Amino acid sequence: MKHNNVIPNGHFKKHWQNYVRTWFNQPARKTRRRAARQQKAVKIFPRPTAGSLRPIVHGQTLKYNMKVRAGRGFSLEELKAAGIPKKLAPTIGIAVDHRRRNR
Amino acid sequence: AKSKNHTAHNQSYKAHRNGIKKPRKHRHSSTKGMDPKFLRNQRYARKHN
Amino acid sequence: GIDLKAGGKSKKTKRTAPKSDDVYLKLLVKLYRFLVRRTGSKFNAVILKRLFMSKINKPPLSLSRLISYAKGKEDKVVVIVGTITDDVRAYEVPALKVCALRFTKTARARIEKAGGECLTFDQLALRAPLGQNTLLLRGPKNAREAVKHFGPAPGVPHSHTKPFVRSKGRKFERARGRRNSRGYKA
Amino acid sequence: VNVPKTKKTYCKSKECKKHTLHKVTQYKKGKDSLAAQGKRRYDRKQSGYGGQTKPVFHKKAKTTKKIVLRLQCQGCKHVSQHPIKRCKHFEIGGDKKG
Amino acid sequence: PAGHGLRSRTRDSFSRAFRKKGTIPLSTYLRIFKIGDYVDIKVNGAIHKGMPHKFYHGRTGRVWNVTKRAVGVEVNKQVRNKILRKRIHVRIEHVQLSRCTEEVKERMKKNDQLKAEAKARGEVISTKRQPVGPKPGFMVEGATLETVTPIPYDVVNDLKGGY
RNA sequence: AGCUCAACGAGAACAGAAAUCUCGUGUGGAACAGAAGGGUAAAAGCUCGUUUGAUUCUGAUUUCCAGUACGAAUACGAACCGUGAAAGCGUGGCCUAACGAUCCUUUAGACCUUCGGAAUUCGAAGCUAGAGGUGUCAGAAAAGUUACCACAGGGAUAACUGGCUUGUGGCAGCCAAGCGUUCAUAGCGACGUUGCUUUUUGAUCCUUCGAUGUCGGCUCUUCCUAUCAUUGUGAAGCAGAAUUCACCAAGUGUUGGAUUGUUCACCCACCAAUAGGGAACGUGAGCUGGGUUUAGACCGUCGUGAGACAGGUUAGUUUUACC
RNA sequence: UAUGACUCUCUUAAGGUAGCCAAAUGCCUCGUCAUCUAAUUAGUGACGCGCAUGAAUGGAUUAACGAGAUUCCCACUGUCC
RNA sequence: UAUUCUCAAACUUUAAAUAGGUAGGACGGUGCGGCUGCUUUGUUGAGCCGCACCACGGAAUCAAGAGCUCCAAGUGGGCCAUUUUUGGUAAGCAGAACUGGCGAUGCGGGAUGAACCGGAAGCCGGGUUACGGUGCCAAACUGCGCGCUAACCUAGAUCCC
RNA sequence: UGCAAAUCGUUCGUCUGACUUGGGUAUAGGGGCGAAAGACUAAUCGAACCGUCUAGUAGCUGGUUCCCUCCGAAGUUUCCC
RNA sequence: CCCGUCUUGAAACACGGACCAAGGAGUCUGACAUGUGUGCGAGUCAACGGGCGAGUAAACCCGUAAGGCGUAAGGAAGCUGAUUGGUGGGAUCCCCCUGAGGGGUGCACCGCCGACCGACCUUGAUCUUCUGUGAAGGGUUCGAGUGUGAGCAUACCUGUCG
RNA sequence: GGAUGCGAUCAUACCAGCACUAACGCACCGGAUCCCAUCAGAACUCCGAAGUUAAGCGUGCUUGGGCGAGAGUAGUACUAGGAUGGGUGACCCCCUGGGAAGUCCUCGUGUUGCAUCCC
Ligand SMILES: [K+]
Ligand SMILES: [K+]
Ligand SMILES: [K+]
Ligand SMILES: [K+]
Ligand SMILES: [K+]
Ligand SMILES: [K+]
Ligand SMILES: [K+]
Ligand SMILES: [K+]
Ligand SMILES: [K+]
Ligand SMILES: [K+]
Ligand SMILES: [K+]
Ligand SMILES: [K+]
Ligand SMILES: [K+]
Ligand SMILES: [K+]
Ligand SMILES: [K+]
Ligand SMILES: [K+]
Ligand SMILES: [K+]
Ligand SMILES: [K+]
Ligand SMILES: [K+]
Ligand SMILES: [K+]
Ligand SMILES: [Mg+2]
Ligand SMILES: [Mg+2]
Ligand SMILES: [Mg+2]
Ligand SMILES: [Mg+2]
Ligand SMILES: [Mg+2]
Ligand SMILES: [Mg+2]
Ligand SMILES: [Mg+2]
Ligand SMILES: [Mg+2]
Ligand SMILES: [Mg+2]
Ligand SMILES: [Mg+2]
Ligand SMILES: [Mg+2]
Ligand SMILES: [Mg+2]
Ligand SMILES: [Mg+2]
Ligand SMILES: [Mg+2]
Ligand SMILES: [Mg+2]
Ligand SMILES: [Mg+2]
Ligand SMILES: [Zn+2]
Repeated sequence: MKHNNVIPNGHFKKHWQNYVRTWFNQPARKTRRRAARQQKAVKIFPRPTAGSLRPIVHGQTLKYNMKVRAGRGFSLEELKAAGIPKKLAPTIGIAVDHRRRNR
Repeated sequence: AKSKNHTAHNQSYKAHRNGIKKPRKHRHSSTKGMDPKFLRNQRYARKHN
Repeated sequence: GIDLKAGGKSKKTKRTAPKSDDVYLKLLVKLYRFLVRRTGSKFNAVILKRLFMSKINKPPLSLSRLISYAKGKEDKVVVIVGTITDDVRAYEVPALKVCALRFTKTARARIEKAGGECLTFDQLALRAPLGQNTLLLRGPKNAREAVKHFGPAPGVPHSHTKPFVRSKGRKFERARGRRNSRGYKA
Repeated sequence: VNVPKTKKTYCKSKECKKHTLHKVTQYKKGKDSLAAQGKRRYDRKQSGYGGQTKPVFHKKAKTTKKIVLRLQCQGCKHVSQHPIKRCKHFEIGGDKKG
Repeated sequence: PAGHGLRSRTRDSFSRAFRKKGTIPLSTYLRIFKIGDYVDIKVNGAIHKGMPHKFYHGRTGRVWNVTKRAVGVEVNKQVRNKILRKRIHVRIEHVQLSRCTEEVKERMKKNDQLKAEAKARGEVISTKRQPVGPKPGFMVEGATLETVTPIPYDVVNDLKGGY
């Protein structure tokens, strides 16, 4: 070691050359996923390709509580208030989440 | 196996390759290390100048 | 033999032409070579010399600083061999005649909206062949991160040089040599 | 060396901030506590197999220690610590020289 | 430290002059020191406080600070390939006002007067002093000439006072 | 604040070289903790009075020096004090040495910060300053032996020769106090003093450690002279005989044996004589292998032991030429 | 004269007894005496404050044996002259 | 008591040579006014700040120019010489001071040689030299002059040697 | 640089026993086995052989590939088992 | 005098080299750093992914309050958080006169000294939920801070390190 | 021309032996109640004015010591630079420069600032 340089801390003391993951298949993965999406769309026709409807939920923690994103599924309380039986919602394209509480 | 212990041979030639450098003296020199009371009074005088 | 250093030859290196391959910059260099040769103007010589310099030696000038330096000299054409960037801290933009190598889109829009004009150095030569009635300005050369790490070593007395650290925090170079309670301070 | 039983010295307690009478005693290192984080870490490291995991100093060289005087201000009862130079024989309140 | 004490090799340097020991004359404490004054550093071996390092003994510097009992002195010191302006504090007993610039002010005043006189009479002059140059020719009056010849050698005179 | 020390001179019963006391002289010839060097006389020394500046806060500088740290020291600033009538002095010892990082532990300080769901209390963890220590003293936690041995290297480094040197060894000269029945010099040469040699032993480490075969003897040749014998001479305390000193002189020769591995040494015997030496301390692809100097083994001394041994003992592979 | 049968003591419990020796064990050392030879640093016998011998870490001796280490004599010889 | 022989790295009154430090203006001077919580018995001083005037560049020589910054290589075995100099009998020994040289460098001379003398260098023509030489080897006189030496010891024959 | 990675010639020890020898069988690597030499354990033994970790690490030795042009050193300071 | 090498010193009685052909040794990758080229700029970076598209591993397009770096620092922490300068040199330009002149202009960079933010110390009118606030007034203390931004992406040589 | 009080320089001012001094001073000097101080009213402290210039202080002299200056030592010792200088060496000459110190001899023995006073 010599000169004024940042102290090196490279983590390369194991057999790292046997655990290198390359990305030469990235275009192939994109093509395969597009083909899967097209096949699914053909299968579920005429159901929407975007999938089942999802709820609107807040972001977790103080860093993202101002943000609104998509949740896993609608709560049982929300389904009851909307008049949609919970056993019917999944069959008509509505995701159901029996865990989410409404505060 | 013993070796040489010390010598100043060639050191003056090395010093004179680029030296002897005299730092340029500016009109105003730093006041660090001067009597703190005098510096305090000078600062107040400058403030009220 | 002759008692001379390096046979009387110079050992200093300076730029004699741009290192860039920009054809427009080359044309500007030809223009100002001709101007320097056939006019002997100090302004033209300075412009020619600065045209050769590297990127870090042509620092940008902010719009707010340009306005501050042009205060009371709005009638003069302000010239900078470099880039002019916009400043969101500057509220009132007067009408300025500004010549520069490049303008950012926001800075150009603000200058043109204020009623000024943005000029290239060929237009400057057409307007001020000898640099008459100009305000030659330079950006802050030493205001960059790399400069902070230059100078005396961080570990010597009276030194405020920034050290090279991979991260900032209590565990990153704050214990020994930085405190009276851990060995020595500085 | 012999030091007096009492000493008049500066006290930086907010109550005094001046010279006050102090009683002089000798500082003694307190007993090591098993709850100290360093001791807990050392005990965890020593447990299991591997033998001694930290150095054990052997090459003792000093023949004396630095005596620390505990000066307890008689006004505010607070304590200040004052080291003295190395000595082999130390005593407090010994008979004055004749 | 590192093999040499602070006052190593000062047997002669820090000793006092022969038949000049004892009490210090009052003139030492009556001197006035001001910023910018040139002073000579001469260690008084009888004053052990505010003693400069032996290196600064016999060197001339400029005053940059004035405390109650001491004066700050800036002394040039050569370290390898550069000169360092080392700032030290020294008690007035170890320092003496320097005469290295005694004639400067006088010469400047005379140069100004001569230049003013030349301007009054409409002439251009140079006030620079010059090194001693060759003298002109002159006539020397003849006098009696004493002849000098080499001395015949005598071995008995090879010793001081004779053998 | 007061006083002046060592020493000397002249005086006072025991009292004298040396007890205490009086006067005079007294530039430090005393003392100042220690080594030495500086420094100090109404003091820095001796006596007495009052005291704890050996105190608190951080910064600056010097020495070291990379102009890093530690140690030590210096000059200011901001407080509280000691002493003195006061100026003033005092931030340990008259000055130049007397000492110590990280981590951890431990002590002192705050109506101080944190234990991350919220409170209180223990406990723990933080901040500032010391203490427990690294003397290999910029700071690992550390016993031997190897002849059963191994590897990377080193001619940066020993054990031969060779090279410089010649203390030591050896071999010569100069002066002349003396010896020699008298007589310094036939023959010697004390006290001193000038040299030569590299067959002694030392000193050194230049060449050789990807190797120049390490004692002695045997055989064989050549070379030197500082000449033992032999040829020719000068001198004598040379009557003869014998002997001794010296000069040309290296042509010729310088032996057979007992003990010892021996070089060396010491005896027996002959002989004209049984002189001294070199040649990589000549010479192992010329021999030999008794000794030194691998591995086996015994003794003595040493070591708890493995083992050691400028001690002794016995057995222990000597390769290749046709360039 | 010398030594010490005898008495008392110190370290550390004792203080080398019977034996044996310049030994396969002794530095000085090629020890001293006798013998062997013309001549012996070899061999043998003897002596012993023995650097540093000694009692199953066994001491002393010992017939018979040994491709074991050593000295001498006869015979024998090209080992040698 | 007055003289006297001879002495000192760790003695000294005295005390060189060489070498060491400082200064020789435009960052100067003069006269007024102002600021201060510092200082004084005292606008007494100490610094600093404005205004006005003067300032021929204030010794010589040189100046193939001066200053500043960034990144980084190799090196961290040296050796030799005049003079100074320590240990050692001495050493082609061992260790220091200044300077130069070799190492890293050829070239002419010293027959030969890392260090001596001369001198440092692009490829060539001409001229002239340095050190050293001019009897042959071998370019240049057996050149012009004065003395000494005769070696029957291998006479003698050029800093380091 | 052999007939031979231990052989050949002469000589030599023992030879009814603790004798010599074939085959079968058991003991396998920090293990075996050893009338004990650190001997032997497939020409390998003071820790066999085979593959792998493995391109083990070396402040040490040896090499390190075209041209011209310009500049051009250091063997000195401090710290470091 | 035989090259190469180590060396103070090699033609060496120092090591490698009998000869020829072919092969044969500072590379690739990750983290930084200076320098330079290029784009944009208080921003910068679409290639995690998505829409597509040379019937296509390319190219093209896409950032919702995404994310990285930068845009604010000082404290162990609780926590607080930049009042916006002066001056001596100084490039360029503009005037008066042609002196090494005077006046105005005063970017870059350097020297010096204030001010602001924060750690520490000190200080304290008024309000206030009684522990907070902060008129005035500070400091030989400390900072990898502020005083009209300079970064982000990318290419290559060089250097340290795995 | 001096003295005294406070000094500067710190021997040309010091040391020793002799001689002298008008006036004012400075002193010696008389006591111990008080403040103060000791073995000691010697010293220190306080209160005084009888007596004396005897001493101190001051001045002068010594073929005096010391001290200071000069001359000389001496262009000597030493020393920076040069030589393909001499010499076996030890050492030394020469060229371009710098340049001391005892002994011996001669001279001199303080100069001064502010304030008060005498003459
Ligand atoms: K770097
Ligand atoms: K463990
Ligand atoms: K003190
Ligand atoms: K160490
Ligand atoms: K071992
Ligand atoms: K000799
Ligand atoms: K050798
Ligand atoms: K070798
Ligand atoms: K023989
Ligand atoms: K055998
Ligand atoms: K015992
Ligand atoms: K038995
Ligand atoms: K046998
Ligand atoms: K290095
Ligand atoms: K094994
Ligand atoms: K190494
Ligand atoms: K090599
Ligand atoms: K070779
Ligand atoms: K962003
Ligand atoms: K803090
Ligand atoms: Mg356990
Ligand atoms: Mg006193
Ligand atoms: Mg400590
Ligand atoms: Mg702790
Ligand atoms: Mg006779
Ligand atoms: Mg002869
Ligand atoms: Mg012969
Ligand atoms: Mg034993
Ligand atoms: Mg017995
Ligand atoms: Mg027996
Ligand atoms: Mg000197
Ligand atoms: Mg030369
Ligand atoms: Mg030519
Ligand atoms: Mg975001
Ligand atoms: Mg009188
Ligand atoms: Mg006299
Ligand atoms: Zn208190």
